[PDB]
Amino acid sequence: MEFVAKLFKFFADLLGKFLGNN
Amino acid sequence: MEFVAKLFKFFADLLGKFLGNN
Amino acid sequence: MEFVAKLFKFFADLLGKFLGNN
Amino acid sequence: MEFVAKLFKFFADLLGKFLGNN
Amino acid sequence: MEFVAKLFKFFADLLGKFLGNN
Amino acid sequence: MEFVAKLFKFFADLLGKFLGNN
Amino acid sequence: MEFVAKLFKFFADLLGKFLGNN
Amino acid sequence: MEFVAKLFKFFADLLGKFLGNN
Amino acid sequence: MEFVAKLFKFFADLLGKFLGNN
Amino acid sequence: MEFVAKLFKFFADLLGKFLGNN
Amino acid sequence: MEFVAKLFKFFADLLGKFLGNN
Amino acid sequence: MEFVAKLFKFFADLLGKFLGNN
Amino acid sequence: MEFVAKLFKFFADLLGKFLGNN
Amino acid sequence: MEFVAKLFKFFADLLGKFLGNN
Amino acid sequence: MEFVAKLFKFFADLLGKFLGNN
Amino acid sequence: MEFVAKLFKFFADLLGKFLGNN
Amino acid sequence: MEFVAKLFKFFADLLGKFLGNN
Amino acid sequence: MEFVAKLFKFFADLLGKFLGNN
Repeated sequence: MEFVAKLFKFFADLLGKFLGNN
Repeated sequence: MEFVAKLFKFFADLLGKFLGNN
Repeated sequence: MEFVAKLFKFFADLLGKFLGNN
Repeated sequence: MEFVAKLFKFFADLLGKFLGNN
Repeated sequence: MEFVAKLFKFFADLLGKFLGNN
Repeated sequence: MEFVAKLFKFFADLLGKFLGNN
Repeated sequence: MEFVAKLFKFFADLLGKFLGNN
Repeated sequence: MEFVAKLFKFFADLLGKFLGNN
Repeated sequence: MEFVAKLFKFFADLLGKFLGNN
Repeated sequence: MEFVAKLFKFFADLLGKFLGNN
Repeated sequence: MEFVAKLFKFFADLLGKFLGNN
Repeated sequence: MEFVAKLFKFFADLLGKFLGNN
Repeated sequence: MEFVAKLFKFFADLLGKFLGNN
Repeated sequence: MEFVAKLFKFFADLLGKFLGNN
Repeated sequence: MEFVAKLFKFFADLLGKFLGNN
Repeated sequence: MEFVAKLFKFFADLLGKFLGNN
Repeated sequence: MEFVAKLFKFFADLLGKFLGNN
Repeated sequence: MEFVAKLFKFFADLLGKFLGNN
């Protein structure tokens, strides 16, 4: 995975830890 | 997928996490 | 500004960052 | 699909997410 | 401006960004 | 399909999404 | 301006963008 | 079909969408 | 102006855009 | 069909859409 | 002007656009 | 049919649409 | 002017456009 | 600033750190 | 500053220590 | 694992020790 | 300073002792 | 294990002796 995608995914995952995905 | 499409899709997906698709 | 206009403007601005306006 | 068609379709789809197609 | 006019204008403007007006 | 026809059809279709065809 | 006139004018203007008026 | 005929038919069809043919 | 006159004038004007008046 | 006949027929048909033939 | 006269005049004028009056 | 006859017939037919033949 | 006279005059004028009066 | 706008701005800013704005 | 913003800023700052801001 | 990923993971793990993952 | 911030700062400072800040 | 990892682990373990891991 390209670095900008990895970086974007880190932050979206980090937010998902707080707000959930389900 | 071309970068502008990937970028557009990221933001539409991100909004969909808040407002839903169904 | 109404939300659909704001959303449309975000994406047109985002494309403009890549392709320019001048 | 040609770029202008793809761009037009993105925005018509984006509006359809708010206002529906049925 | 009425919504259908605003929508029509958005798309005509968007095309004008690619093909010009002058 | 020729571009002017495609463009005309896009806008007539877009109006039809609001006002219907039946 | 009545809606059918406005609609007719939109399409005649749109064609004029391609073929000109002068 | 010749262009002037196609153009004439577009506008007569467009009016028919509002006023009907039956 | 009565509607049939307006409609007739639209089409005669539209033809005049292609074939001229002078 | 010759152009003047086609043009005449268009307008007579257009009037017939409003006033009928039967 | 009475409608039949107006209709007759429209068609005579329309022919005059093609064949002239002088 | 000669043009003057065709022209005469058009106008006599056009009047007949209003006043009838029977 | 009486209608039959007006009708007669229309056709005599129409012929005069083709064959002249001088 | 509304949360979705703040979130969108974070990611557009983050991309701008890599690709620039000038 | 809200916790999610503080957390996001920590990680963006941490990356900036490696990749720079100028 | 690349160093920036390892560093990011350390801090996300450290926070998870306080706030949990379930 | 809140404990999680103090803990985060300790580790970022500790790394800075090895890799520097300038 | 690399020295910075060993050092980080020492301090995280030391804190875990006070605050626990379960």
